[PDB]
Amino acid sequence: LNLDPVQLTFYAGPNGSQFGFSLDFHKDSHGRVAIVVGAPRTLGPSQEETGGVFLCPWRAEGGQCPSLLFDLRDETRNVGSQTLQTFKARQGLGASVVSWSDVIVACAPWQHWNVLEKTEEAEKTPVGSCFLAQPESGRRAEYSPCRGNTLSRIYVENDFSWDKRYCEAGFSSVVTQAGELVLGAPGGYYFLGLLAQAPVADIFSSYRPGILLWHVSSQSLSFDSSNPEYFDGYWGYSVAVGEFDGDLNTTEYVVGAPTWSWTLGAVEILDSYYQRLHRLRGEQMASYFGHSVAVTDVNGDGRHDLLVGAPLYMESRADRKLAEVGRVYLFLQPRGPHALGAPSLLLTGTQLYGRFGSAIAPLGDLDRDGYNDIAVAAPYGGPSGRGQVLVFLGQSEGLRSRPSQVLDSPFPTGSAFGFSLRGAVDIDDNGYPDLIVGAYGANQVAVYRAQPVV
Amino acid sequence: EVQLQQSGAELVKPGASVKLSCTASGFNIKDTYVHWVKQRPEQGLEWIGRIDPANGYTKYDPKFQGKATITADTSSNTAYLQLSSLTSEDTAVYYCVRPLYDYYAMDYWGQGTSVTVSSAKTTAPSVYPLAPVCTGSSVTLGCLVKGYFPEPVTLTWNSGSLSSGVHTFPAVLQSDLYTLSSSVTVTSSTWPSQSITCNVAHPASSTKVDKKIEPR
Amino acid sequence: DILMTQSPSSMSVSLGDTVSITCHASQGISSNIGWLQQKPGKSFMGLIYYGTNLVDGVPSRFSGSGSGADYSLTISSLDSEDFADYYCVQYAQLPYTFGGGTKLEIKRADAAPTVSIFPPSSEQLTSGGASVVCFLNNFYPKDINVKWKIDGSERQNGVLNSWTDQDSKDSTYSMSSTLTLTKDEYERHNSYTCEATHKTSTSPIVKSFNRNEC
Amino acid sequence: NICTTRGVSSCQQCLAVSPMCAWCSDEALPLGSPRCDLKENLLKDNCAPESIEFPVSEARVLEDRPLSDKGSGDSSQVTQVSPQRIALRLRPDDSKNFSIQVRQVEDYPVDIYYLMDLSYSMKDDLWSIQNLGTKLATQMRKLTSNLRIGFGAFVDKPVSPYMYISPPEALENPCYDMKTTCLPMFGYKHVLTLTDQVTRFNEEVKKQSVSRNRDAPEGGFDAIMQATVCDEKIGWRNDASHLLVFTTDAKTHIALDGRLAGIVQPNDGQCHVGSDNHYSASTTMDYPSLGLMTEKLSQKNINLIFAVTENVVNLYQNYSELIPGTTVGVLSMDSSNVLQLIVDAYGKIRSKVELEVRDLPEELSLSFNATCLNNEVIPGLKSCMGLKIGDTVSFSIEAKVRGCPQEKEKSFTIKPVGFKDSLIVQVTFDCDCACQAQAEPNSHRCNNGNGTFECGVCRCGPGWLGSQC
Amino acid sequence: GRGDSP
Ligand SMILES: *[C@@H]1O[C@H](CO)[C@@H](O[C@@H]2O[C@H](CO)[C@@H](O[C@@H]3O[C@H](CO[C@H]4O[C@H](CO)[C@@H](O)[C@H](O[C@H]5O[C@H](CO)[C@@H](O)[C@H](O)[C@@H]5O)[C@@H]4O)[C@@H](O)[C@H](O[C@H]4O[C@H](CO)[C@@H](O)[C@H](O)[C@@H]4O)[C@@H]3O)[C@H](O)[C@H]2NC(C)=O)[C@H](O)[C@H]1NC(C)=O
Ligand SMILES: [Ca+2]
Ligand SMILES: [Ca+2]
Ligand SMILES: [Ca+2]
Ligand SMILES: [Ca+2]
Ligand SMILES: [Mn+2]
Ligand SMILES: [Mn+2]
Ligand SMILES: [Mn+2]
Repeated sequence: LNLDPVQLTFYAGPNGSQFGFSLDFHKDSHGRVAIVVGAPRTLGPSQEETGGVFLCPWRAEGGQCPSLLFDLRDETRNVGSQTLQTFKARQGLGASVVSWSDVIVACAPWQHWNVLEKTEEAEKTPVGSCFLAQPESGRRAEYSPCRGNTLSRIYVENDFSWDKRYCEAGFSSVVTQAGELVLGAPGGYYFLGLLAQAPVADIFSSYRPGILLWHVSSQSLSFDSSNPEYFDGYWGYSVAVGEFDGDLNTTEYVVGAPTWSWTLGAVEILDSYYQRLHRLRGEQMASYFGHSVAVTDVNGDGRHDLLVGAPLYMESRADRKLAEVGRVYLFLQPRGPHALGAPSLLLTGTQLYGRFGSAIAPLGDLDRDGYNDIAVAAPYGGPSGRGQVLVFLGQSEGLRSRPSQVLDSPFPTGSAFGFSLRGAVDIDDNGYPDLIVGAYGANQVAVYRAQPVV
Repeated sequence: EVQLQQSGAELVKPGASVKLSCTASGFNIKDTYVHWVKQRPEQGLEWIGRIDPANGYTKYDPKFQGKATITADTSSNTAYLQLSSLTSEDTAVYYCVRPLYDYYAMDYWGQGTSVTVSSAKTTAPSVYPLAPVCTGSSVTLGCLVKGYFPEPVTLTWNSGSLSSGVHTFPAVLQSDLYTLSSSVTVTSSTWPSQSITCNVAHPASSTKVDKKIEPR
Repeated sequence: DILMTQSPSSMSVSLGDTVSITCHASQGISSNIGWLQQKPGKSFMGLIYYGTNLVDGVPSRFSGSGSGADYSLTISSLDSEDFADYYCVQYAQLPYTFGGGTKLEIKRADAAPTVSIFPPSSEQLTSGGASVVCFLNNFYPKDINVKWKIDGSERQNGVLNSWTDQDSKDSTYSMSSTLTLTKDEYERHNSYTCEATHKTSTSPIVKSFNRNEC
Repeated sequence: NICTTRGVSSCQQCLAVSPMCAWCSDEALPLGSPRCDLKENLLKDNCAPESIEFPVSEARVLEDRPLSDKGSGDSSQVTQVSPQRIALRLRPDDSKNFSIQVRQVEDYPVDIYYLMDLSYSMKDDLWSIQNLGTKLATQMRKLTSNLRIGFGAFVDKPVSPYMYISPPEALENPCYDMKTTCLPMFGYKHVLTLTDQVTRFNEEVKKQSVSRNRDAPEGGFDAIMQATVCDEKIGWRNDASHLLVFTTDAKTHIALDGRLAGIVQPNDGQCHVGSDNHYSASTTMDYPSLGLMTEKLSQKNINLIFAVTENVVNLYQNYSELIPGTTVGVLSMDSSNVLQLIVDAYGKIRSKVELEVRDLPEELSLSFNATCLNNEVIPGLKSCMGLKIGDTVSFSIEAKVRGCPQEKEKSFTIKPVGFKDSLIVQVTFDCDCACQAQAEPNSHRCNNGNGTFECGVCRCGPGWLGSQC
Repeated sequence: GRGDSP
């Protein structure tokens, strides 16, 4: 409703870097808000694509941003008569970024790993990896929970059980308020998907450069399964956190598995032990239900509600035709330990191939009326297919059915405007929460400032 | 707190076998590699092998192949070292070890388990008094504790009232039996004018002998 | 197998000193080395892993360094608890292998041994045995050589030696040497001699006695 | 009646009242008599017959080639729809009906492009279809005398983690870690352009062999898209049924899966198969969505056939329901019945006739009565089923116009789904009177020049307001 | 298995 579409701020990264692929707000220890931007195809020293991270201070004018440097060299360790290898070429550093406290976590889901032993090997695979930074102090750490030292032959003997070689950890990520890093790894367990969790403090206190393989005793990973419903489900394609069990001492995880059950799609809500509390099933095969998930209380009852995006949902048209437009589902959390039940509201895109629901961002209370609001991206929507972001306001019964505001992409065709969104943070400190929108196709980020309601 | 609690001292006859235990406390044995190490005074430290209790896979130094066998029992949070066909070469202290962070490191150690190889039966010591030949401000007397098994023995002078000037030497195992000695030094006006006695106790045989040192 | 050569095998140093222990490997091990401590009569405590990283809880006065095949453990300002044995271990390759060890000892003033010789006791003789005991007490440094002589000729059979740890009080060392013969052979010789060679004296300390004679 | 109880001011306004109304422009008419009335009532008042305006809605056939009995010979001569063109005249709020005949002509040309999964899991099947070409020729020969067949194959996107990338040997031989040999991985490769020389199919297949990749779902949808939009490459003929036979034993990758290989660029639905016959955008472009596939299949008029093994039948039947017109057949274990499967599929495809309308003006609405089996009329239906090749059906169609559109001439098309031939309807909205062309502006008869004399009455000239200015 | 195999 009251975002300002007239006076925007633009940040930019290098050509071809995909600057804006991921982003988040970051508070330094002095309470000053900045923007962390992932750019997964940024060139490294080797002249090859490795990815990179940028830390943009707030400036109405925008502009270029200081790099946030991470070690981009391949590592080799000859230990225990084995050879451990990391490969950072095309690792996609910055394919996801998240901030917690004074720490930034930037992930490289396609970082590769191998282990050689004489003529045998583990196989060169994308275990993925996460880089952690404390910008003010300069401290650095890494977290790569899916790395192993088991040889290929052993996996064959066990029918490829507990196979974490293709995890792509950091594909998605989120941090709990208590500082527990949670990584989605959709390739985990031979493409079932898995989650990996570890306190940020313990990652920092256990990490030493050069080791590559070390124990994090407090870490916790989800489990393999022999239920074919889960096969190739990409459980962990998206993740979020919230409160869904009535115990405020505990954080619950929301996990998207967009291809669960032969591409039906699913989203699950679990406790921090990965015990399932709810399962939401997709409505239509191949719609990618679970591509994106968002948690926020939209109807002002103090209970977190769930939003699920299915960007490839095909709406029924006249003459028994189907039109791919994308769809978003709202599930209101009931009072008590009851089941979420059917969707309370269905929001459906209008532009063919627009991919409405690709990203869903809590905005907090944008218009300051007592109900939290959301923004929904359609990266290829709008009358000209350049991309649109639609704002929906909360209300006592959930969300409004019609958007209060529509932001048209200020970039050229193919920018993927809205692929990434982040709201709910007041960056200019004017008392209204603001919205940042990534457009990696144009290597830029756009900031929309909220203003007093006209 | 991470802690490796090993089993007690072992006394075993040549050719026999023995199984040592390493129980994890404050953590699960499946968490890391568990190694076994052998220590001797002269030859020093030697890596025997390791196991991954999670899957039972082992590695050995070929020197111990056929002699050492490492296993694990996750049900009881314990790892084992089996030594077979024992010789005097196997008399040593054995330690189990695990890493802290580094997968391959050797940071946390158990308190150690002593293995002593001997065919001897429990045997009480012969205690022999050692008086000087036949003269200075001080005189040194001695006590020879010979042919006993196993360790330990406790030796005092005058029920401990002689708290100073004593040297009790570490026991040495020679052909299945232990020998030990102790000297005491006092002023020449103290002995033989006064009584000085050797008190030797050997718990394993429940014996206690006193040998007064007499002039020759 | 990789050979770990640790130097020195022992060093006599003082409280508050700074000391470095080195370890040389037969081939490059790329920081894949650990350092261990063993206090007298105790078990092991880990000090360093992967070359330079202190194990959680280890005092800051400890530090590790090096690369390739050469590494060092350095203790800045020795504490009383630092007088112990230290070992290096490489895990670049199976089998893991250890250095020979380094023992830190307390430095003090040289001191010559007090040597006493004891012929066999009556009790032991009646039982057919004949042990001749020689005590070499409160000497420093620990390095010492003892030699038995029977009728002037060196004897090297039936000699059992035992050494005490550095004395907590005066920081000296002591040694016991026992020549065990049969009562039989004991009467086939006359003079029994215990000779001690130590840096405190150019000439050996000689203590003797003649059988029968008193 | 309603033609009089209005007091219309003009002939144009009279016709707009009702299709039943007529107008009398005769100057010699009783001053009391109404000019807008039924053609009869007007004549009763000695109204000059040549001065009465009364258009009548009609439907005139322009082209009407007879339906063909055979589809062989020259394709240009093949008529499956009749008539092919009609002129339709409608006056305000009126409606007129017309008919259309559709026939599934016998011996119509058929293109069959065979798209085969050659991943490792398909190892056993490749031997069964050793001579699918000739056998398929023998059977289809009964249904058509003009058959062309072609071949393509797919595995998956040759990129980690679908593809094994170590050791170096695995790239040239993905079966290296096993003690055997298979082809290097490929996305999609065109092998045999559609041809009537079936032995070319047999000999091409005999030289094919499987590859191997890591994950079970494969990249067949990339291949469906390319086989569809690479027209010249595959060789689809303008006048022939198009059968795209997709065979696999496993589930399939879908749009948005590509992100696990770091691929986020949406599929562009364009051809990317060059002279080397490989899909060149396999590693840079995401798998296509069902909607995009449907759009291209429809546009190129291609019938997709999912000939899959029993373990995934339900999966592909479910996809089939999301891609209207797609057919599913059960590939019995080892592709042993793929021949009959194809024959049966072709049967289902030509057992349906469904009409679709294109470019229908906003103000026109159509209603259909279908006559399918045994001349049994079915009201409100524009599609027949359970048909055989050679069967003819007809449809009664009524076009109704709501009002009088600004543009007096438009044309829309009625065509059976999948058919080449169509029926073009040229609509002409007859809303004006012939006498209006003879109107006299600034006529002395009307206010001495302040009005226009039209169809026997005075109309307010342009620029004036008020009924009588 | 759950991979590309017969
Ligand atoms: C392809 O698409 C098809 C159709 O959509 C999918 O099949 C459907 O799968 C879902 C999920 O497994 C099924 O939902 C379940 O329904 C049962 C009750 O169904 C019974 O009654 C139905 C209505 O009358 C009827 O359709 C069913 O008939 C089927 O089964 C019988 C017996 O085997 C068979 O004879 C028929 O031919 C049909 O096959 C049946 O009589 C219900 O009990 C289930 O509830 C459980 O699970 C849900 C969550 O899923 C949970 O919330 C509940 O608490 C409970 O635990 C469940 O809703 C649906 O019935 C199927 N439809 C049909 C017609 O088969 C199929 O999975 C897709 N395949 C692939 C590979 O994509
Ligand atoms: Ca909770
Ligand atoms: Ca709520
Ligand atoms: Ca609001
Ligand atoms: Ca603001
Ligand atoms: Mn198969
Ligand atoms: Mn595959
Ligand atoms: Mn396959």
